[PDB]
Amino acid sequence: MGRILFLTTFMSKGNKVVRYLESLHHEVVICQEKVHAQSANLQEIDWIVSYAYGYILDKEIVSRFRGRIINLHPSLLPWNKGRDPVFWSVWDETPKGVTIHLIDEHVDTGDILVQEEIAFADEDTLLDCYNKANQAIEELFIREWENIVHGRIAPYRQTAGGTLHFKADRDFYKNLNMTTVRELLALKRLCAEPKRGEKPIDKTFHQLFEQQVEMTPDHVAVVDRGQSLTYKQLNERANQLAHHLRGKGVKPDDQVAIMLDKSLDMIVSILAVMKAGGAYVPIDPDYPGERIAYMLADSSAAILLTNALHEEKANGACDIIDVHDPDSYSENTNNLPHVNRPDDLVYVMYTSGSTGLAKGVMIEHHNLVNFCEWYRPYFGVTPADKALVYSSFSFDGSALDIFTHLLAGAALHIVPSERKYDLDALNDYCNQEGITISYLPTGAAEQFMQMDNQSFRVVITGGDVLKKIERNGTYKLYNGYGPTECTIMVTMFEVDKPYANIPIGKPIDRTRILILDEALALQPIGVAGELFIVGEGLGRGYLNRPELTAEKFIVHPQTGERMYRTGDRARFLPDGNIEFLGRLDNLVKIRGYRIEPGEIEPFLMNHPLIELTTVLAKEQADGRKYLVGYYVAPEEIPHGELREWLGNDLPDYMIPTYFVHMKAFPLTANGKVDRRALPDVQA
Repeated sequence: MGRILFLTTFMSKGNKVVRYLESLHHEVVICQEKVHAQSANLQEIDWIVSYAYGYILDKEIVSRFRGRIINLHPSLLPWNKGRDPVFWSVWDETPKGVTIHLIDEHVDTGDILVQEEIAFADEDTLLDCYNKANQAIEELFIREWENIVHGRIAPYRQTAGGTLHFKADRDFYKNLNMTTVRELLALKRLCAEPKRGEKPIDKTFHQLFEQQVEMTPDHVAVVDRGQSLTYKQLNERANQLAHHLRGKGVKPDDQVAIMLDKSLDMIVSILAVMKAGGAYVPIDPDYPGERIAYMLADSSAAILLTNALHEEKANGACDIIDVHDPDSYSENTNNLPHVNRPDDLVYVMYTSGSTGLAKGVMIEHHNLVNFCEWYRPYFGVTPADKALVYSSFSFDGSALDIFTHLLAGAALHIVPSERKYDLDALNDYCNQEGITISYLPTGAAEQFMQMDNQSFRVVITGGDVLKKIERNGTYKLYNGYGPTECTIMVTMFEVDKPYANIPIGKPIDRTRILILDEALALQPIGVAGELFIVGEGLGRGYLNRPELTAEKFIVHPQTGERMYRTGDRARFLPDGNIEFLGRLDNLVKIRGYRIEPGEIEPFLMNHPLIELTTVLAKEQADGRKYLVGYYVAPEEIPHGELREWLGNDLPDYMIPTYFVHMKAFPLTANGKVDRRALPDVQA
């Protein structure tokens, strides 16, 4: 009857459409590559049918077959024009359907011939939807085809609007072809940028602090031994010092080093630096002078705020201002004119430096403000609260102690490093003064659970792997996670019940967390990946290490968002909470499978009688490694039972081949388990 040209690049040559036309005595030419107007294949062509065609036809060809070029697009046009239509139908939650239409000069904008709605089940995979839409449009083509040939159908224009997507738009969602419609949308909720956005931050910390002083000026803000300062007193004195600092040339983003012990002068010093305009650089005086001289060198601090006692530890490195010299304080008690922006620096804190050299982490005001603004309502902090200034001067945990509670109008209690280690005398101090909320490093926290405490209402911990929950006190227990690079913490979890692996919770305000794979593509919920952080938590980066900064604070290839590569390994749970799964460079090759040893420790320890476990990886010198299971228990446990115990919750390739019983572990000075001090096993 007529010779038809079938254009497609994805579909098989033996699609139902191809055979139905052959059944009607039509010659079907198949062509899966771009074609030009010169090609003689055009001659003796009565109809051009395209179906999943991956090229465009020259405008010279569309003008010669006007009214004779037909295309099958498994979408309910104008929705989901372009590439990967079925997918974007599910992701963007558009109307579902399939359309047979005329081609035109643009992408799937031509007039419609026949249109039919389709439905996708919440349990269908995306592959299922792809195949059902193909199955539906094919059958629709067959039904109305004769109505196409004789052209009796009246073409109608597309509804206004619709969406469009391009070829590469799907690169980010590549790992989801086999995921479910329900599971997919769930991933969209947890990771997609919210359409409705929380207002950005337009305030510096000292702005908000100065507001709090006007509201509760005579409230005690900080207590050290018997001495105390009110919000007004603290504000006026910090103002006096801040004037002297700006007169000495302090300008925004300038660094000012502070070297003091926990005291009132420390709090005055911190606020004075902010108010002047700059960011403060805490230097614990009990550091090796080697580190002190390095922190002072890497930091551009021309000024040093410090004590007569600790003055010399600088070795005349920088200009010194004595917080005990009455001439370092100005006559002016008024707040200074604000010169800062929220993206100016507020503080610079240095990393451990155990692996590599110590990096100076730059944190901006808006980072700190966002956390303190999330902290106040989340934990219901009120002026009636009292918090410990416990963590060290130069750890972001101190930023929590001081700043969160100051903007809530609460009362800070200085902890002398003298009373810091004797947690028993510390508990006595807490119950006496009525301490209600505070952050304690893990272990320091786990120890405090042994003490009978009645004062606390909330204790917050994190930074290490929490493993003990039972506690004497009547207070809620919270566990959170986050690198210093992203301002204190970016997630929090309320420890309601015991867990083999205690989750790290859900993100805080203006923060999103993405579990991505090695290609930086999305992982379905429940699938482990690298934890990426997004939003207002991300600091500026490392000081004087720009290349290194751009390695960790990336511009995502597909998304374009700024994100922090944590190097950590985690996954989302069904209820939305996040679960930490160890570091990423701790991975090793085990029978052709990438595995994190230590991901097994929770399951072992979950067994009733086992109390402490650490699984390691040892090489046989044959380029092959094997897993060894170390566990403390009353007595030996048969290899057949443990292999079966883990088998319930773990694959077979993860189950360790060797198990080692020991009545105890060589705990290091820290109190944790020394991984290397354990015995080795050959095989």
